Amino acid sequence: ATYLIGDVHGCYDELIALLHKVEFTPGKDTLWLTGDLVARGPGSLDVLRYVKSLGDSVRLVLGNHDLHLLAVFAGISRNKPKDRLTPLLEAPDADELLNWLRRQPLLQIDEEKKLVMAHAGITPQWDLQTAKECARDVEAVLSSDSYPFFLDAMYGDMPNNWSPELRGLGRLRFITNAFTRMRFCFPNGQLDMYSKESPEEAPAPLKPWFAIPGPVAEEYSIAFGHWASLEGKGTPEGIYALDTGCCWGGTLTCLRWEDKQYFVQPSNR
Ligand SMILES: [Mn+2]
Ligand SMILES: [Mn+2]
Repeated sequence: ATYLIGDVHGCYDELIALLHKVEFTPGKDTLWLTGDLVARGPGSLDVLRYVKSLGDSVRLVLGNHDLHLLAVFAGISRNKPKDRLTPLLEAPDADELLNWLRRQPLLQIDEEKKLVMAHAGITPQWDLQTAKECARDVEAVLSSDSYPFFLDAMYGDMPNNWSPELRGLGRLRFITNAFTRMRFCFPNGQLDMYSKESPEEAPAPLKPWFAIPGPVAEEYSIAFGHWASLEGKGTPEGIYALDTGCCWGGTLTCLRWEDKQYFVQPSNR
């Protein structure tokens, strides 16, 4: 069976309880994770140890808190007490876990399932070929020896409009924001980097990225996490918002692909 779970955010106990509920069995089953494996919850260290141990039985995409963790590790960004990352950063296997983390994809595609996964979704300004090229470009910088330079360059809210003519720092920053921070779009598909509210509470003319017809979403199902205030609700057919805010006292959600059956684990917070 194929299981898809939203943002774990260090909620190790809930993750294991949910996987036990569905009898997740490596070798028989595959797990997809929407990223943001770490921060806020208490068990980022155990989460990374477990997910890394799953090997080919897990298909992960990186989220914005995963990238921030890598930025802290690399000395680029300051550790925020509320993220609760110190046990992981101080762990003796921190290097092994974080060097594995930075080699993971931004984008997962399964053609037989016609299924796409990224942390925040697929901007309607991208077709599938472009999304693939952009993921490959940022994965290449993240997996390279020079990744701290990229991580430093990633921060920024501009440019917020895609063009194949984008070059250099602006190009990387857009790609990063689109894959890992996107929620709302302007009518022309340009990213808004400020509103984190639910679609009903957002100011006009902002609409959810998935409310704008895009070429990927017209052909593929898209699973994503990230947007907790969406509460997994309000999406079109073929769009699966899996982040139901476990670290926030919400729930951890697991979707079984074959029958589209949902399983839920209540937060322990
Ligand atoms: Mn996120
Ligand atoms: Mn998140």
